[PDB]
Amino acid sequence: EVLKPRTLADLIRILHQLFAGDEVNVEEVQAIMEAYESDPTEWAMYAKFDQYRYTRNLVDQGNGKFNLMILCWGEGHGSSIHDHTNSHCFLKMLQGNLKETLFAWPDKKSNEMVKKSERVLRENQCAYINDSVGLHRVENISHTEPAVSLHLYSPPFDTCHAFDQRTGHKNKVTMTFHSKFGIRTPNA
Ligand SMILES: [Fe+2]
Repeated sequence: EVLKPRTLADLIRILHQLFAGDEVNVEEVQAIMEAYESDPTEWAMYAKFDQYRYTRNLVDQGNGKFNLMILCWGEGHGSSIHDHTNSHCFLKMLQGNLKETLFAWPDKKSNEMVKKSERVLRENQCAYINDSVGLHRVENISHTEPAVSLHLYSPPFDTCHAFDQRTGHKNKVTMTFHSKFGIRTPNA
C-alpha cells in the first residue's frame, strides 16, 4: 500500500509532491523513504568521506521546502548531542548502521544529561526526530566499516546547538556542506 520509489530519483520526485503543501504527513514521508531500497550505484557520487569526521553532502534543495543530503560516517565517526532548530528531521540508513541515542533537554541547572532512548537503525530504516521528541547523538556502530545515511530537513536550517553531556551547556554551531550535488565545497 506504500508507494515504493524504485530509484533515488523517484524518491526525490515523490518528496517534491509531499512537501509542495503546507501540511506534511510524517508517517507517510517516513514510510516512503524507508521503502526506497538503498542502491549504492545511485548515490555513490555523493559518498565523499573525510578521515577525521563525518561529512554532509547536499543532494537536493527541495525548492526551498526541504534539504535532502547524504551523510558519510567514517570508521568510528559520531556526532555531538544536538537539536534540530525546530525542523522536521528524517534519517534513513543507506549503508552500515547508526546508533541513535535520544537525550532529554537540559534545565537551566547544570547537570549530567539523561538518556531517554537508545537504538540501532537497521538496513534501509527511516527514523524521525524534532525538538519536541528530544535531542540526539548519532554514531557509526562500526570501527571497521563506514555508515551512510540519507537525511531530510524541513524547513532547511544551517545552524543548530551542540550540548556538553557533562553539564547540559550548549553552543551554537554553524553547519557546513562537504559537497553539493557531487561537487566538493571550498574548504572541507
Ligand atoms: Fe541529528
